[PDB]
Parts: sequence; structure tokens; C-alpha cells
Amino acid sequence: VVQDVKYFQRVKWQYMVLDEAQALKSSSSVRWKILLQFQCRNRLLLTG
DNA sequence: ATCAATATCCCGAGTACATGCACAGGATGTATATATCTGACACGTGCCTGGAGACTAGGGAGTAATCCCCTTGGCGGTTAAAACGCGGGGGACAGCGCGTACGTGCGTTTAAGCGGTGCTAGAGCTGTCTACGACCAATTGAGCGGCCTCGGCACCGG
Repeated sequence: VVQDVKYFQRVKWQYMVLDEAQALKSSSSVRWKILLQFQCRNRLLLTG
């Protein structure tokens, strides 16, 4: 997703769920910023 | 936006070696005639180059974002240029002789002709079988992440 973020940017997304988000704990990482940059009205998580 | 100091061009005169023409001649260009095979002309032939159809898809044409190489401008250091004096070797004339071109004589050596015959060439279908297509598992390398240790600033102590 981070590498190919440009491909996802041109496509609109009705819903987004990012399972196993326990990795998304460091805001200094590129993953955090890239995930934040997506334009989606609703965000859902299933991280345990 | 000019005046001195050089350098160059123009013209005239004394001078000379090289151009241009005539002469004697000799050997190569020319006219005549013969032999003859190389190439013009005709014929058939069948290889293959040109035309069109349909389908696949690799490749080209069009667009957009952008980071990079291109170009302009500015400055410091120095490598070459311009002109002076100093110094040596290029440049201009006679004497030898050993090379190069003719002349003469000889024989070795290729061209030519005619049988003889292995021998390279072409299409034969021959069969293998390397090498071009497709797929797949090896290492190499960079972009990332987690954690630990070190160092600076704000807070409390004497």
C-alpha cells in the first residue's frame, strides 16, 4: 500500500479496514503518514 | 573621438633564369587484309516479387508531473603573447664516385592443347538435436523497523 500509494489515490474507496494495526504505533514511520493521507470518510479497525 | 608609429600596398627600375619555339629523327600510330569467336537476338521457362485479405499485439503517439542538466554571470589565478637582446646553426657554392640505366646474350619457365578422372554441389528426403521460448527457484541489495545509550534542559536542594 505504501509503495503503490499513488495507484490507490486515483481510486475512491467506500470503506477501509486495516486489520492487525498493532504495527501502526510509531507516527514517525512512513506507514502512519501514508495511511493518514487517504481520503476515506469512515475508518474501521480489527487490531487485537 | 581622435593623432603618433607601424605595417602594408603601390609603383618604378636593374636583372635573370625559365618559357616557348624551331630542328633532326625515330619509333610508334596508321592503313589493309584475314581469321573467328564473343556477344546481339530470339525463345521458353518458372522462380519470385508484388498485391490483398484477416487476425494478433507489440509498439508507437499523446498527455502530465517534475527533478535535472544547461546556461548565464562573476571572479581569481596564470599561462601565453609581444617585443627586446643574445647566440648558433640553416643557408649558399665546388670535387668524388658509386649508384642507376642501356646493351648483349642465354635458358629457364608459363601458355597452350588434349585426354583422364576424382570432386565439389544440389536437391533428395535424411534424422538428430542444439537453441530458441516459457517457467521457476537461487543470491544480492536497499528500504525499513526496535531497542538501547548518550546528552541537554528544567526542577529542587544547600
